[PDB]
Amino acid sequence: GPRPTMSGATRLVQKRRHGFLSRVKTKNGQKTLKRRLAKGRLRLSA
Amino acid sequence: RGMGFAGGMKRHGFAGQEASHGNSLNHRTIGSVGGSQGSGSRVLPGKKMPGRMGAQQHTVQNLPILMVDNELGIVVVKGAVAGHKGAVVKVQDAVKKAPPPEEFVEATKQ
Amino acid sequence: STHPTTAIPKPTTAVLKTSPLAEETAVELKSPSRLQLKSEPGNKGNPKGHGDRIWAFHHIEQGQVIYSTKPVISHQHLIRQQPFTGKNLVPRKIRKDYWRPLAMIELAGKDQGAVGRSVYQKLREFKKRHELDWANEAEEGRKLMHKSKRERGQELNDQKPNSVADMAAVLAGAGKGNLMWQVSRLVKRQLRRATVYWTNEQDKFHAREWSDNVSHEVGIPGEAEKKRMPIRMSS
Amino acid sequence: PKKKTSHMKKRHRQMAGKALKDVTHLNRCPACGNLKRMHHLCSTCLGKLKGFMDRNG
Amino acid sequence: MIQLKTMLNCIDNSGAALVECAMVVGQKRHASIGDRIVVVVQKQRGTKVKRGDIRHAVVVRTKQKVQRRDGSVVRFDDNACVLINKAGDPIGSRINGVVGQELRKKKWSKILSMAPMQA
Amino acid sequence: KRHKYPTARVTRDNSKQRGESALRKSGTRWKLSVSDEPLPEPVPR
Amino acid sequence: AGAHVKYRHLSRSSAHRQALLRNLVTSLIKNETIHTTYPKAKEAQRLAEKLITLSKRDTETARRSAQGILYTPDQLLPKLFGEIRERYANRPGGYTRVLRTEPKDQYSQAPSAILELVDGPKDMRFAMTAATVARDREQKTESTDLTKKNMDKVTRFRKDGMRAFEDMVASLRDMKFTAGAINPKEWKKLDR
RNA sequence: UAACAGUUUUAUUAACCUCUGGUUUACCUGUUGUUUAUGUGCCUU
RNA sequence: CUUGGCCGUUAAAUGCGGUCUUGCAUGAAUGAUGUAACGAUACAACAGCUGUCUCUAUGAUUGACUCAGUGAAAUUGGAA
RNA sequence: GACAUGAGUAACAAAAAAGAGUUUAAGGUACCUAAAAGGUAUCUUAGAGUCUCGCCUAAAGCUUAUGGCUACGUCAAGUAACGGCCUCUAAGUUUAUAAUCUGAAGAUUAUGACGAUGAGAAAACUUUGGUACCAACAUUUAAAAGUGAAAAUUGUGCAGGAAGGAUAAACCGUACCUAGAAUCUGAAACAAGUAAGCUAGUAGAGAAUACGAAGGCGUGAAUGAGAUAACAAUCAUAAAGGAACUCGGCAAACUAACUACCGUAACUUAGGGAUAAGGAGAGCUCAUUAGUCUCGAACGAGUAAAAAGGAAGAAGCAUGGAAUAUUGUUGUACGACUGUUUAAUUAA
RNA sequence: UCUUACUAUAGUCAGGACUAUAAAGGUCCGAACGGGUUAUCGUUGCAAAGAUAUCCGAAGAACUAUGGUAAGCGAGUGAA
Ligand SMILES: [K+]
Ligand SMILES: [K+]
Ligand SMILES: [K+]
Ligand SMILES: [K+]
Ligand SMILES: [K+]
Ligand SMILES: [K+]
Ligand SMILES: [K+]
Ligand SMILES: [K+]
Ligand SMILES: [Mg+2]
Ligand SMILES: [Mg+2]
Ligand SMILES: [Mg+2]
Ligand SMILES: [Mg+2]
Ligand SMILES: [Mg+2]
Ligand SMILES: [Mg+2]
Ligand SMILES: [Mg+2]
Ligand SMILES: [Mg+2]
Ligand SMILES: [Mg+2]
Ligand SMILES: [Mg+2]
Ligand SMILES: [Mg+2]
Ligand SMILES: [Mg+2]
Ligand SMILES: [Mg+2]
Ligand SMILES: [Mg+2]
Ligand SMILES: [Mg+2]
Ligand SMILES: [Mg+2]
Ligand SMILES: [Mg+2]
Ligand SMILES: [Mg+2]
Ligand SMILES: [Mg+2]
Ligand SMILES: [Mg+2]
Ligand SMILES: [Mg+2]
Ligand SMILES: [Mg+2]
Ligand SMILES: [Mg+2]
Ligand SMILES: [Mg+2]
Ligand SMILES: [Mg+2]
Ligand SMILES: [Mg+2]
Ligand SMILES: [Mg+2]
Ligand SMILES: [Mg+2]
Ligand SMILES: [Mg+2]
Ligand SMILES: [Mg+2]
Ligand SMILES: [Mg+2]
Ligand SMILES: [Mg+2]
Ligand SMILES: [Mg+2]
Ligand SMILES: [Mg+2]
Ligand SMILES: [Mg+2]
Ligand SMILES: [Mg+2]
Ligand SMILES: [Mg+2]
Ligand SMILES: [Mg+2]
Ligand SMILES: [Zn+2]
Repeated sequence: GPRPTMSGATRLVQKRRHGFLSRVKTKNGQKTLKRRLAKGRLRLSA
Repeated sequence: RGMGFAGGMKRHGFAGQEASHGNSLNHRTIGSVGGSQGSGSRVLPGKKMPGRMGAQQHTVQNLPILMVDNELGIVVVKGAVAGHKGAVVKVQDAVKKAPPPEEFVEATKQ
Repeated sequence: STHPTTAIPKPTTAVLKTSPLAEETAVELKSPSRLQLKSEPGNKGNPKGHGDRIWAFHHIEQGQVIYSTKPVISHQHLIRQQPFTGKNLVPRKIRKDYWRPLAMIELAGKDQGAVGRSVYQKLREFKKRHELDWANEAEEGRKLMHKSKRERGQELNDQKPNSVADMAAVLAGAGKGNLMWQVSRLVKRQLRRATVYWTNEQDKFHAREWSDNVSHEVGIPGEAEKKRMPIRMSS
Repeated sequence: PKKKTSHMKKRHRQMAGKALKDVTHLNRCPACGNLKRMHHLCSTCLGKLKGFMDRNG
Repeated sequence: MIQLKTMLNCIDNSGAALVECAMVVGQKRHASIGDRIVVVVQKQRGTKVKRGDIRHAVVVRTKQKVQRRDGSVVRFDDNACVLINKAGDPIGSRINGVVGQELRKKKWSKILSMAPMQA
Repeated sequence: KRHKYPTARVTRDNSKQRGESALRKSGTRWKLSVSDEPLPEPVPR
Repeated sequence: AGAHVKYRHLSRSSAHRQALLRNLVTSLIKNETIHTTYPKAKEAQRLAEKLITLSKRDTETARRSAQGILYTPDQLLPKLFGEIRERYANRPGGYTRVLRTEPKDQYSQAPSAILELVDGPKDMRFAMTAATVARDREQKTESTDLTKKNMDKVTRFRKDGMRAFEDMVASLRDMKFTAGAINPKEWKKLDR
């Protein structure tokens, strides 16, 4: 069953894993942004 | 004496079940209420189940008369009698015993 | 066990009527104390200069007052002078950008520090009796008893107006056995000269009447160096 | 439940002998004459008298 | 009220000091003063009965209260008995201690013949 | 003080502010020197 | 299966049920009247009459037992052994009165009542009977047999007696308390 | 004649609290720790 | 095969402990074997202890029950 | 997708708990009064508060974090009484540079940059390597005494315990919530879970146990009032017997902590076993006093001083008086041991 | 951001007892804390792993916090 995995979760780690700079500065991250941008997303990261 | 809604132990003398050897929520319950399909697929009439107990007539037979007082108006009988204090009771000669002597029956009528 | 007093008329030892409930004035309820009948009570067992001046700081936003013998305040003052008036109403520390000097009391006697430590006592005892035993404001004035526990605790924090009236009372002889008196016992008694330095001229008007032995000056020493100009009514 | 309950058998359980009983134990207040409950005090007179004994007395 | 696994004090010179009840003879309700019981010797005293022997006994006094016809109730501090044979006669020759007075009505005259004090 | 050693008989109330509240107007615990006088009433802001 | 209850338990614990009655009798002597539920009024009625009985005794054991029923003895003891003791000096029992009323709380619709002290300043039956006689005299009607019975009940043991009753009636007429009252001769012709 | 003394067991069903016991959560008594209120409370001239 | 024979433990031992062992199908670092110490491991016995039981009874609280307010779920081809 | 059935049923039971007055605003009724108004009483919705009672309390309290679908008038040059930004670097990171390796993507080493969970001048005015180091543990030290931190001093064991830099006041944070009573995570107003400091006092070796000063609380009708059947849960007591229950003493009960108390077997790797087993004592009152302390004047007096103290005494059924610490012993199998394991059916 | 292991910087473990040490012990009793032994309850639960009691460790192979690293052709981590 599901677990409470977001307990004690900090917003500093949200920006280091799923932030914007963690994608534009990487090879695989540019695909995510280019994929989410072609779909029309407003929230490209975090 | 009225006993209200009685269970299986106080009404029919059921033995009950275990107290601690794994028993689960069934300590004063009645258990099974009959047999499976081969016995009618139904609870048979006359099955002993919980219900209201007491407040019924009860006859106590063969109770000797120990004392008789006309002034106090009492008739002391041996043993116990059904009901509470202040309740009316019916007292009559025993049916399983020979009637009183013929002289007594006449003397009282006289 | 605590004993609260009722808002009933009573006699005052001061020369003026501190409150409308004051029936009499300048009433002697006890013989002159040891130092009361002394022309020059000196700083016997205290540092040099201690007691010559008394400072008063207040919260410019909420009105919480703190009395101090030194020109500054510390964390001890806030803990030992601020009672619990409710949640989120007693600050965890002193914020420099909120606490400013309210007034400063200076005595004529440059070496009679004992007269200052007595004024500082009656001031702290009157404050304690304002945060507790405030029967004079329950049904009149601010009507603290007709308010909520949240709004009530905020009016108990505003001790600035009460403090100014305590100075006019304490400096006018209020308090049993305060050394602001001077009994000759040749028996004639009088009050001692004092001066009050105000950062805001308007603050000295919280007291309905001031004694005759007090002189009012604008600006507290050391305030100008902080680029804090005093407030003057006449301008 | 093995089968859905019909409209007939549910209307029986819902309204057979479970009709709201009418309050027939009512009389008039001796002071004001308003309809009150038997053996109970008048609410209109109770409040007024309870408030009249608070001003003067 | 002597029942299964009840420890009694044998008060005769038969050789037993502590016996364990194993069966109530002639009834289902627990044994009272003057009832037969099959016991098992658990201790001896210093043709005597040895530890582990099975004999019949008679309850002479119990710790449970015993109502009497005249309303007088008796109560002893311990449960005691005296061994007997299947025929019904005592094995020992001398009883040491007070015995219950209910033995007279339950046909135990022989046990009372050597009973020093009856209560 | 007669006996000064740290084990001397303790007869004081170590709970100084016992039963003292400002919101419930409990009053002062002990009778102070300014407790027999009326509280000075200031002029409101 | 066991014995019948000796009294009402009021869905409370032993300690909670005792303090409830001590509070209802403490507020009864302080206010002379309390408006509560009928079951609570009937349970405190037996403790309120057993407290006034202790006030009419002379031993100290009665003064200590009364100190254990009230929750502010220092404040309420002088009144119990004072005014109240003198009020019920000649009344042999029956010092309380429970009158049923409409639900105090319309949410639960729980039956309520008024537990009061007879011959007291806040006697409700003494005022309700005074309003009846005030309406009768103001409408030229004759008091019923029940009104005459209630008039003597509320004036037999009272100190002033009828004098205090006539003053209540006179104060209710000068106030026009019976203004808008329906005459008893028009109740049979009313459907609302 | 009087007086005195003696005149089954077990099992089961039900009723009943006189007796022997069990229970007692608003009864009485004793008692420990701590708290609250009231009253009272040391020596000396 | 089997509750193997014998001895002790139990009034009664398919159990446990010791011993005899011709071991369907023990065995030596897939380690063999005997102690101290340790174990919320598993089995067996003793003393004490108790409502576990003989045999249940009474009492307390919260539910259950009734009134007022709010208001579900699995389920259901149709049902006299 | 709408609407039925179950059903106006279950549920609104963390074993804290409520009772009686007062009162504001808006509105709905009845009466007084017919000039509208206003007054008296009452009900509804959204509040506030007084007295009494109870619960939490090394919390269900206060001050602040992580965090936030709670709300936006939250105010600082720095220290006392503040963090960030900024400077330095750790583990590591790098679409930076150079070299090298590599089907492309990339990878590698060096350097640079970046990166806190760490280190950063002064202030109640201020701007070399034991000549050591600031890991663990122990000890000593702001001089009236005692306690707890800071830092330092000295020593001990082996498991041998960072790096780098130094040395006239901008910008951002500041509200509220801390989970038993309206805010975090658990799908939610969930009996769960989450960091730091403080956390009255009495009494104790103690943060154990009991009481509980202040404070908060006794939920948004997400409930309230009654009655006190069966049965269920959670508990209390019990005649005689004391495992006869049962797969099995499951559960429950007995036992229990304390003393500078007495005593303690087989066996043993010589350490143990052992707090073995088994006994003794305890509260109140008091004779007595070597020193310490106090009062008066060596001596005398005093426990309205700490202690010591005895074969002293009193009362009761009972003085480990209430609460807290869950029996003892014996024979085997397996595994030496302390530990670890299927998060949420197997802890061996 | 759960979890396993590693890693960097930090933090916590009332009181008492035995032992050769004032400090040298995967020592002992027992809170915090960390585990989850047995039992009951709950099972459309307060809870898609909870409540109560009982039990185990509690100076160590301990526990905890903020970061970092290693996982999905080969298998990351694993007192398995
Ligand atoms: K059928
Ligand atoms: K009886
Ligand atoms: K282990
Ligand atoms: K700054
Ligand atoms: K490549
Ligand atoms: K057990
Ligand atoms: K003794
Ligand atoms: K684990
Ligand atoms: Mg999972
Ligand atoms: Mg986490
Ligand atoms: Mg009946
Ligand atoms: Mg049974
Ligand atoms: Mg059960
Ligand atoms: Mg058929
Ligand atoms: Mg704040
Ligand atoms: Mg209820
Ligand atoms: Mg209690
Ligand atoms: Mg009787
Ligand atoms: Mg009582
Ligand atoms: Mg091999
Ligand atoms: Mg309903
Ligand atoms: Mg149904
Ligand atoms: Mg139902
Ligand atoms: Mg229900
Ligand atoms: Mg209105
Ligand atoms: Mg850098
Ligand atoms: Mg940092
Ligand atoms: Mg919660
Ligand atoms: Mg909680
Ligand atoms: Mg939530
Ligand atoms: Mg605790
Ligand atoms: Mg709170
Ligand atoms: Mg409530
Ligand atoms: Mg028993
Ligand atoms: Mg017994
Ligand atoms: Mg058996
Ligand atoms: Mg059997
Ligand atoms: Mg005695
Ligand atoms: Mg092992
Ligand atoms: Mg598992
Ligand atoms: Mg398990
Ligand atoms: Mg993590
Ligand atoms: Mg250890
Ligand atoms: Mg169930
Ligand atoms: Mg251990
Ligand atoms: Mg331990
Ligand atoms: Zn009326």
